[PDB]
Amino acid sequence: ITTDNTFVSGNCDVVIGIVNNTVYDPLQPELDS
Amino acid sequence: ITTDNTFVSGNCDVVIGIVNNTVYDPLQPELDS
Ligand SMILES: *[C@@H]1O[C@H](CO)[C@@H](O)[C@H](O)[C@H]1NC(C)=O
Ligand SMILES: *[C@@H]1O[C@H](CO)[C@@H](O)[C@H](O)[C@H]1NC(C)=O
Repeated sequence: ITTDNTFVSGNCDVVIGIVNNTVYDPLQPELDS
Repeated sequence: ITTDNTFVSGNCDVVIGIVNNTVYDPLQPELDS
């Protein structure tokens, strides 16, 4: 799950069926490296 | 106004009716931090 394929919206307390995970921004390896 | 919803083309000098404001790149806070 990458933020050039997903987008940020809303909060996790309303939608039903949402699950715990981590979403890997492709900007993160660029900024960490 | 996000660069994930707008794109990079042109300048202030061609298109009629442009108003002066700021554009919040969603990359900009990670660039700053
Ligand atoms: C319907 O979805 C909820 C939330 O995802 C889940 O807890 C529930 O078990 C589901 N219903 C069935 C019959 O599995
Ligand atoms: C994981 O999802 C649950 C909902 O099942 C939520 O309450 C929790 O805040 C989430 N995050 C965690 C455990 O870091």
